Amino acid sequence: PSMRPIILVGPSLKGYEVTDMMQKALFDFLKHRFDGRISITRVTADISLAKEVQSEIERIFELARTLQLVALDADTINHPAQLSKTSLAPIIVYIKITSPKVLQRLIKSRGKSQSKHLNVQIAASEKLAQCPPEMFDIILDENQLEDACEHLAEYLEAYWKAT
Amino acid sequence: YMILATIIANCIVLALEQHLPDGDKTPMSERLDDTEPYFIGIFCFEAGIKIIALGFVFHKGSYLRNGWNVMDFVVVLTGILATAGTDFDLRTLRAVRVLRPLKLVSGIPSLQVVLKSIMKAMVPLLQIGLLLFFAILMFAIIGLEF
Amino acid sequence: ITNFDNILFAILTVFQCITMEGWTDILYNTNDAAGNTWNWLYFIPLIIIGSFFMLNLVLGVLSGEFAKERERVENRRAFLKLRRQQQIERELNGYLEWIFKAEEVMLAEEDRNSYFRRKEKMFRFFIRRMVKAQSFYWVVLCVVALNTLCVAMVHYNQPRRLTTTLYFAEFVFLGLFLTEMSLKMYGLGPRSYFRSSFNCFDFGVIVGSVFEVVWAAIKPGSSFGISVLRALRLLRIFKVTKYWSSLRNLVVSLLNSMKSIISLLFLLFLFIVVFALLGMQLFGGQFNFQDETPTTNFDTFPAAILTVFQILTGEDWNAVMYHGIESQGGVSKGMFSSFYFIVLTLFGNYTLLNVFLAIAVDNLANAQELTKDEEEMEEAANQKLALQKAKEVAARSVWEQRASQLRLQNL
Amino acid sequence: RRFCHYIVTMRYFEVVILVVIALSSIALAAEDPVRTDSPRNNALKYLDYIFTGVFTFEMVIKMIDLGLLLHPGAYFRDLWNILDFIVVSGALVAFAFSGSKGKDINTIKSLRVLRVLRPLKTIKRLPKLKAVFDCVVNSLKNVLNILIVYMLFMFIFAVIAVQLFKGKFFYCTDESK
Amino acid sequence: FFIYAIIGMQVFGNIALDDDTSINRHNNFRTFLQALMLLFRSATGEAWHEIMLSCLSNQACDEQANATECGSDFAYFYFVSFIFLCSFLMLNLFVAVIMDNFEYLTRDSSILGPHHLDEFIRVWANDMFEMLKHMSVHFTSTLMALIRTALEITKQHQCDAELRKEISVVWANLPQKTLDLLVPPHKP
Amino acid sequence: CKGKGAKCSRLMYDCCTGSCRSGKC
Amino acid sequence: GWPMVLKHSVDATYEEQGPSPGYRMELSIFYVVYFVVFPFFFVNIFVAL
Ligand SMILES: CC(C)CCC[C@@H](C)[C@H]1CC[C@H]2[C@@H]3CC=C4C[C@@H](OC(=O)CCC(=O)O)CC[C@]4(C)[C@H]3CC[C@]12C
Ligand SMILES: CC(C)CCC[C@@H](C)[C@H]1CC[C@H]2[C@@H]3CC=C4C[C@@H](OC(=O)CCC(=O)O)CC[C@]4(C)[C@H]3CC[C@]12C
Ligand SMILES: CCCCCCCCCCCCCCCC
Ligand SMILES: CCCCCCCCCCCCCCCC
Ligand SMILES: CCCCCCCCCCCCCCCC
Ligand SMILES: CCCCCCCCCCCCCCCC
Ligand SMILES: CCCCCCCCCCCCCCCC
Ligand SMILES: CCCCCCCCCCCCCCCC
Ligand SMILES: CCCCCCCCCCCCCCCC
Ligand SMILES: CCCCCCCCCCCCCCCC
Ligand SMILES: CCCCCCCCCCCCCCCC
Ligand SMILES: [Ca+2]
Repeated sequence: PSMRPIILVGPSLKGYEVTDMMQKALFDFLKHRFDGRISITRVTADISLAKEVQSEIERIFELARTLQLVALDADTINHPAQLSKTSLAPIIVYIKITSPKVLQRLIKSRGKSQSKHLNVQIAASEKLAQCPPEMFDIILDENQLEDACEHLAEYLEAYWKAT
Repeated sequence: YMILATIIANCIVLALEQHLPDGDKTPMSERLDDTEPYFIGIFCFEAGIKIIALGFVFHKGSYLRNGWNVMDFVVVLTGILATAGTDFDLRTLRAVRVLRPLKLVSGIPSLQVVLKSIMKAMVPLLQIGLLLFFAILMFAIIGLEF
Repeated sequence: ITNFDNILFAILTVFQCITMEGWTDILYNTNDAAGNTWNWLYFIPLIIIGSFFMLNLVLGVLSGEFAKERERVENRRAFLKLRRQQQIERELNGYLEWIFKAEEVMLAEEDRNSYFRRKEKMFRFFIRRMVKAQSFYWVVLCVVALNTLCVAMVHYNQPRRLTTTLYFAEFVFLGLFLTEMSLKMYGLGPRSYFRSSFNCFDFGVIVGSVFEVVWAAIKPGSSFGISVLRALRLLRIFKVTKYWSSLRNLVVSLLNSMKSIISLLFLLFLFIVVFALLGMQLFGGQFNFQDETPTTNFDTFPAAILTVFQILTGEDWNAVMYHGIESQGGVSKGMFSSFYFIVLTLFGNYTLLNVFLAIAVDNLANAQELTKDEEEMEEAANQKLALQKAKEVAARSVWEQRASQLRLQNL
Repeated sequence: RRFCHYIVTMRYFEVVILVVIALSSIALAAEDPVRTDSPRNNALKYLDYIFTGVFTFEMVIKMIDLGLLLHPGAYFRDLWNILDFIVVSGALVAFAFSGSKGKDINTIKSLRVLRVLRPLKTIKRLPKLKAVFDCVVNSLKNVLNILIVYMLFMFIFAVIAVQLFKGKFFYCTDESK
Repeated sequence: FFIYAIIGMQVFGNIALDDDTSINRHNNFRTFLQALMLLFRSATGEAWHEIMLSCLSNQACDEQANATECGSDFAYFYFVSFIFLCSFLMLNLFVAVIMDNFEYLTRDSSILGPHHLDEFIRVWANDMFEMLKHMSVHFTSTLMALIRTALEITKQHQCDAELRKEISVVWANLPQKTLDLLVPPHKP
Repeated sequence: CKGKGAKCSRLMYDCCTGSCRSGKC
Repeated sequence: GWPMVLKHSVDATYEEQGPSPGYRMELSIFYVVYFVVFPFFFVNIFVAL
């Protein structure tokens, strides 16, 4: 695409309340911060199969044609390696939970349905942590919403200046 | 836990005693002195259990090889000796009955840990004790002179 | 008893001067017996070299021992765990802030399109921003300071208009604080309200205030003095200063080691009990020779324990020693009962200092390394964050220095 | 004349002022409180007149050199200068009111007590004593955040003590009424 | 002590010496030495509150004192302020003397220090073997070498460079060869 | 409560307006 | 002079009433709790700090 689409890898597998809400908070900060400069869309199709799936690829290029910032809410993308072999060349921003047990307490905090599944979430966090820093275009190991939002917004301002 | 219960009951019985000037006695004092053999029997019972289950000195781990169990043995032995029918036993063998609150420490290991934490910082204070006694002695000699 | 007629009597009087208890009674006695021109040379050097220089020596040795204990492998491990959990608590607070903002915006976008539950949750979330704003905090502080002002004008013979005014003001302030507690419950939940140590204390003080109001309704005279504890909420003023970190960490260390502070104050109680029982054994029912029994007698157990406590505080321990010497005979033959008080004021004025200085040094230091480590990790994280974000766009006290050196040596 | 006032402040004036302060402190130690009409008190009153004159002279020297309060780095910019004003002005005001008229009594004793700040000049005139004072003040600032907590806790305890014992500490001379 | 003694003399000097009060013939403010003794008595906390009450307003004045009304309610501030000022200054003195020796109060037996150097001086009475059997360019060089063994700051040349840097840092007060003498002794 | 100058005992503390010093209030 | 204040505190009966010796010995805990806090703990906080 003209500019790399914004896909965020969450601390744990997507579709779970912890990652869902944290990623959604970042999404909504972006939609307020870059209003008139950014585009946020849902991507339900499995774009890790890229090389219905092909139709969403051309759509991703289409929203990126007009030099508007494009944000993909890809539900199936839970690891940067899923987008290494695609032609999308996305921007990878990693919401990093620096220590595991705070993430454990986070998950146990979300009601009692989220508490049912945990091992998948820790293994997701560890698997995403094993990844090299270079793969993650922007790292978010912060704990404050203002800090992480300002970091990502500053990086996107620099990237827009690049475009 | 029942030993700790009897120790606490014994502390309450000791705190319930009241002394009167010239041989007078509160009516409750007779009851609090008739409740003594129960505590003596229970303490001697645990002493017997810990002496037959463990050794005495020979195993190098035993009753009399633990400093805290030596205090328990002294307390129970003097309690036994407090009914010997002699004339001079009352003034002293009933004055070692005051160490039974310390059986709480002797039974609760965390209290022993905290007590060691207290008393290990007071070992370097013995040199201050020697200095204090030397100063006290020198000033006492000067006061004798003057 | 206070004479230099012998080396034992001289040692007893000198030791009683060392404890600075009635050391001027003896000085005045030697000012009447002899001239007063030279007697200060015996006693003021005595006080300086026995009670001020030796107390300095004791404090120095104890502080050195506490410093050496602090930088030891097991205590170092315990402090490392404490700092780890404080770090994780801060991280969890930040992440829960992320999730709360997200849940708020999700609720907003769901409502812009179960209605009763949605409205209830939206009202709860509005309260939750309300109970965390920097305006509710100042309103609560102003209410507390008005409640502190009311209890501070309660004097004797206050105007009969003031008594009823403060009665109705107590009821009004209780209503306001129940309102605040309920609002914080609703916005935060019992699971998260009691996470804060101050909130648990306030809840306890609200319960105590309600209990005291009910009790005063039952008995219109009694006053437990528990509603005054709402003045400790004025400590929240430190939240808007730079002193918040050190005091919060001091309270955190106190709470963490409270299982070792309760156990410490129980050994003091056990030793006070042992000395009270021994005092009843030795001087029980024998302080009646003066033709009246003193207030500090050893007859009953409350009286014995109060006498032992007063000797521990070191006030008029020499007077109790004189009375206990005369109770057992006199200066002629009862002077070997002065070892009870000597032992109780040596092993009671130095174990009190040992225990309470251990508590104070340990917890104050733990606070110091906690706040210093959190400041240093804040700045280190900021600088690492700078040098990583810019990557992708293209003195100390002698105690702290010695503690670092001790940590190096023990490593 | 300001160069003259400057050189007067540097012609070994500090040691002379220190000697004056020390001698005046000794004079304060020598006064007799119980016998206000003693001849020794009269001699020390004349000595205090001399010392007040010396301090007023130093005071006006510093007036001319530093300037009262206008610019930075001048007089009244250091609290020691205000303390010097307090000492000198109190002595002069007491001297003016010491007309031996008998109209007022309680004021003259307070203005004489105002002299005791005289030794506190040396704490600035000696740099090492000033360093020790600054260390003490730094300690007081270090424990100031715990002094406020201490005073608050003692305030709750004092209010509880009032509520417990307000109006109850009364007694008769006889223990039966 | 001096300032408070003078204040006590001026304000509280003419109170009448009654033996049933706490302003005795032993404990008066009537002279500098007596006022200073009273201050030292209150510094040690010896019934200072009774003195304060004996110094309050409306006390009997002395027979040879011109003023009929003697004593003032300033005694509250006087005695309270003296008590905590003296306590604070004395505690500051205590802490200053404590931290002036904190490397000795926290001293650990294993790590070598001034005691080691005093022991080596006593060694003067070969003997190095016996001393090391009793232990935790003639003698000063051996002192420097044994201090090197005590704590580590080829590796020998790097330590020599460290010692030369230290010598440059702490070059003595116009010494011809004193630190350079140590360097010639630090060569081995 | 013993008046001023009354014979008292130190440990009694019944020495209203003062303290028992040298056996006298 | 803290034990004399303790004696006056316990003996205190009611507002505008004279003392009754021995009355209200439960109010010895106010002074025990006060000593545990200020003379013992807070003063040691100052010393340690
Ligand atoms: C205001 C909050 C933050 C605490 C700060 C405490 C003090 C600044 C204020 C609070 C109310 C004031 C008190 C209100 C009423 C009394 C009783 C009053 O005594 C009398 O009036 C004589 C008796 C009578 O006839 O009424 C003397 C002032 C005093 C102590 C005041 C002293 C100063 C006080 C304690
Ligand atoms: C080196 C520094 C610390 C100075 C030492 C402290 C001085 C400020 C103090 C210490 C004792 C004081 C003296 C205490 C007794 C008096 C008696 C007074 O004269 C008398 O002897 C009274 C009888 C009479 O003259 O009628 C003269 C001042 C003087 C010597 C004081 C002068 C100031 C002194 C020396
Ligand atoms: C270390 C303190 C010891 C205190 C004991 C003092 C005992 C002195 C009394 C025995 C000497 C005979 C006195 C008979 C005449 C007064
Ligand atoms: C002749 C008068 C009788 C009383 C004399 C007492 C004077 C005391 C002598 C000095 C001792 C000072 C203590 C030693 C350490 C400074
Ligand atoms: C850390 C010190 C703890 C000391 C606890 C005991 C002190 C004395 C308590 C006195 C209680 C008197 C109650 C009277 C009941 C009739
Ligand atoms: C911690 C040990 C304290 C032991 C105290 C010993 C006191 C014994 C009494 C002194 C002799 C009294 C003689 C007359 C008895 C009626
Ligand atoms: C940095 C300048 C500070 C200004 C002066 C401070 C003086 C502090 C004096 C404290 C004690 C004086 C005596 C108090 C008399 C009641
Ligand atoms: C007859 C005496 C009436 C009361 C006179 C003094 C009142 C209290 C003065 C307190 C001064 C405090 C501040 C001065 C030092 C900073
Ligand atoms: C008997 C009339 C009431 C007392 C009048 C004067 C008040 C006392 C002066 C206030 C001094 C406060 C002391 C604070 C010390 C830090
Ligand atoms: C302006 C000063 C306010 C007071 C601050 C500290 C006072 C309390 C210090 C008490 C220390 C006494 C020595 C150590 C006793 C264990
Ligand atoms: C019979 C009712 C009164 C019971 C004894 C006094 C109870 C109050 C003790 C202290 C309460 C305040 C604690 C403050 C701790 C920071
Ligand atoms: Ca005393």
